[PDB]
Amino acid sequence: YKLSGVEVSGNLAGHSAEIEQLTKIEPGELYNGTKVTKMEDDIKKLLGRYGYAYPRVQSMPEINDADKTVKLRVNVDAGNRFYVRKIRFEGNDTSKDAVLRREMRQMEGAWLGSDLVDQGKERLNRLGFFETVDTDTQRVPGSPDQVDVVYKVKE
Repeated sequence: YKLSGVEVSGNLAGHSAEIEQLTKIEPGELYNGTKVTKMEDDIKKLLGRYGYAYPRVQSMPEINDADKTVKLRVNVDAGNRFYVRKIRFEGNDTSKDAVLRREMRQMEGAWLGSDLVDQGKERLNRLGFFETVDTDTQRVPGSPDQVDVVYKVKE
């Protein structure tokens, strides 16, 4: 099966132009399910950079029996945009909060940027103080548009 095209629809939160480029297909490209999954993940990652922490993406192939071609229908729902209430470090028993906090690129009170959160993780990992560093972007009970960013570390 060949790909005839990719049609994106839904709530793209103003990022249609970038998303269209992420779903660009080459002339004569064949349908491949794992390429579809990668594309969906690329879209979710992009939306995360802008504070859409829980986007939904669903793809649906439309098969053309006569031409043996597939048209890919991609539905995107960016969902809610979240800002950060607190950045929390859990597991730092020896390393003082201030040492971890100066490595942060995400600001408290600002829109979530999943890339900023990831940069903080990489910076903490680079220090060599921790065996493991994981991040959890958690919803805040009672506050619909807030997340906490929790860095879970093991010393």
